[PDB]
Amino acid sequence: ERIVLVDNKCKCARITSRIIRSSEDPNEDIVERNIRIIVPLNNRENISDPTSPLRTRFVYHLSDLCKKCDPTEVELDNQIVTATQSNICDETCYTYDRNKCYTAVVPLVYGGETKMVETALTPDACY
Amino acid sequence: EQLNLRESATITCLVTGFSPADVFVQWMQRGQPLSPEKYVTSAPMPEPQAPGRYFAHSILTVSEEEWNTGETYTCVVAHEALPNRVTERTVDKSTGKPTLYNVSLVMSDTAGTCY
Amino acid sequence: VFAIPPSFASIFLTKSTKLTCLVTDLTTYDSVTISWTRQNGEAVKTHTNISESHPNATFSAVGEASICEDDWNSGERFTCTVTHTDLPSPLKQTISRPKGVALHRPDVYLLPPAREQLNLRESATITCLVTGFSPADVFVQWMQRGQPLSPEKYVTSAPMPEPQAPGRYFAHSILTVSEEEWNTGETYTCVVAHEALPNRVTERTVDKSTGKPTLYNVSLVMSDTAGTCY
Ligand SMILES: *[C@@H]1O[C@H](CO)[C@@H](O[C@@H]2O[C@H](CO)[C@@H](O)[C@H](O)[C@H]2NC(C)=O)[C@H](O)[C@H]1NC(C)=O
Ligand SMILES: *[C@@H]1O[C@H](CO)[C@@H](O)[C@H](O)[C@H]1NC(C)=O
Ligand SMILES: *[C@@H]1O[C@H](CO)[C@@H](O)[C@H](O)[C@H]1NC(C)=O
Ligand SMILES: [Ca+2]
Repeated sequence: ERIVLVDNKCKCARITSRIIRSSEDPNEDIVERNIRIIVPLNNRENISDPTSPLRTRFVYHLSDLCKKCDPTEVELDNQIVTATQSNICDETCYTYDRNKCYTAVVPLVYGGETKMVETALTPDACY
Repeated sequence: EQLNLRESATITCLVTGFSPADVFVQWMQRGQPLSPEKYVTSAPMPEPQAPGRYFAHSILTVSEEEWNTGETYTCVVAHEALPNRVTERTVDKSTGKPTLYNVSLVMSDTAGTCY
Repeated sequence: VFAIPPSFASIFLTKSTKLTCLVTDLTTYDSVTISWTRQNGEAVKTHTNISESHPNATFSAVGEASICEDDWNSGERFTCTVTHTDLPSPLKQTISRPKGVALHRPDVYLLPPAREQLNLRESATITCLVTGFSPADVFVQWMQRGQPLSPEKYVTSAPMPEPQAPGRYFAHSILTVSEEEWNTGETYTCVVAHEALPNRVTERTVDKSTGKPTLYNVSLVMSDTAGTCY
């Protein structure tokens, strides 16, 4: 019954909310907020630049995680219109994302060719 | 204070800050338009501190057993100055204001990619 | 004549396969002629580059054969037919791509220098540990802060067989840097070039703060958790 409130896979924060059916009276059922945050100890400040310095300060604006800036459809009586779900928006990416593969380009020299070949910063992501 | 009476729950849609006077507010539950006898929306009156911006209410009177089971009541509000012309705020008990945050900042060395 | 096959570094970075047959310890002999051949009667392209005479009473020569890539992975027994009258043997040395090796990707781990070396304050040593590649041809290249390093500041070892997996070979690339260079950040990146790799290139980095650090300066800021979340 852990409804998935956000499943942000770029800052690794997962927020899930549930109503714990704790007592018989329907009021003191605690609204429980499960923030699960994975802090990458060795990821750099810019994940796509592997030569970037080590990320030490990990700031997580939880309102920025919980924004829903995908417009949804609503069904009126005569119309279907796209509906904004938030007033917040109008990305640090502490961690890599599993679905997204990140590539960096390195200068590779053999005889001064400097053939700039892209690496795979996350292997087993686009293989 | 209202849910302790266990009789009715009044959800308030606070549409405020709109300077054109006319506004349309409709409530939906689970994507179906709620009946207009369920909710009552006020006439727009000017916001006090703002010069000409208006505010409006919409009070949806639902029974307490609906709100305590965690039913999403969505406030669909239509205005000219909105970019997509309609904003949908949804509220329910599970989002709400929490009464027990349990956080787990798992500081793992080998995180790398999220899983 | 030494039998040197062009590795994958040539066919990837140079985009050309130069089949070299370099003569070694050749006492000086006038009119050195080098040609290039296949196992069969077809002849691949002869040499075009010649070298000057070595000052130590010796002669230097390098053959070449600008063959295509797809017939370099053909696997036929290509022989460098050196035309010599001083030695009646043609010295037809055989170099080809072996088809029998089954590909395995090399994984690079970047071991930071030990504290027993950094306390000595002479010079740090980062080693790139390339383990488990079967084609035995890795080109480990070294950079610094995104800028490539000189080829003489690092020595890549010859590939040796792995202890456990017999069909996989491993290499050790070692870079020696000054001690104050390591303590001032300056992230060293080890890049490899190999056949079984997906994009043919894998990069790993270390610095003072990444490789086996003595401090974790993590400053979490969970701002605005009591504020708005749907
Ligand atoms: C994070 O790193 C990436 C890769 O180095 C940066 O992307 C490059 O940025 C430079 C300069 O802005 C551009 O010239 C390149 O075209 C970019 N390449 C790619 C593939 O995007 C990126 O700018 C860095 N971001 C931050 C915030 O430092
Ligand atoms: C919050 O508490 C529940 C127990 O109800 C537990 O299962 C869950 O793991 C906790 N959340 C986190 C992020 O650890
Ligand atoms: C640790 O992080 C804080 C964050 O602002 C920074 O000010 C400080 O210099 C850092 N210290 C070290 C030793 O990295
Ligand atoms: Ca994807």
